[PDB]
Amino acid sequence: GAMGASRLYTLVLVLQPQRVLLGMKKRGFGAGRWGGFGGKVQEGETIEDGARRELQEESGLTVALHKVGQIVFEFVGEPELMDVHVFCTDSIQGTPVESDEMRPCWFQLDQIPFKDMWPDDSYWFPLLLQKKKFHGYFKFQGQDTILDYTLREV
Ligand SMILES: Nc1nc2ncccc2[nH]1
Repeated sequence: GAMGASRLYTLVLVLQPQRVLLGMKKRGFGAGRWGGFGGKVQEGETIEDGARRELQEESGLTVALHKVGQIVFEFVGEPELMDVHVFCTDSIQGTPVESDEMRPCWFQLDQIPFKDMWPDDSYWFPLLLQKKKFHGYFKFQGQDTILDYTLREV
């Protein structure tokens, strides 16, 4: 039948030559995992404006964003998909702050904390680091198990 309906999300990676800024999600779904900053796009908002807003709300940073990929997530037992538009920037001009949602830390690019990131990151995060654009899809059973995935460079 028809592909499930999807909700629009953004995800922003602050990626400098030697390090990346990640946030530890403090509560809710996926709490305890490190990742980029993002959330739901709001009604009438452009995707890039939503990405800037989520970066500011979750990390305090105000920034040019570059579109780097799109990843669709499906969870067993939930008919609605997450359609995540991924962005990255190298240029910041303020300091990240802990928010209600996220605790920030910088990681060197030889210390990407995959053990404490979502399992899908092993597949697409390396493409982001190589500046290669991508489209991916991941079906999860719960928070740990991937039952199916597709990934391509574009
Ligand atoms: N990398 C990544 N972030 C996620 N957030 C929520 C669900 C699945 C996710 N995979």
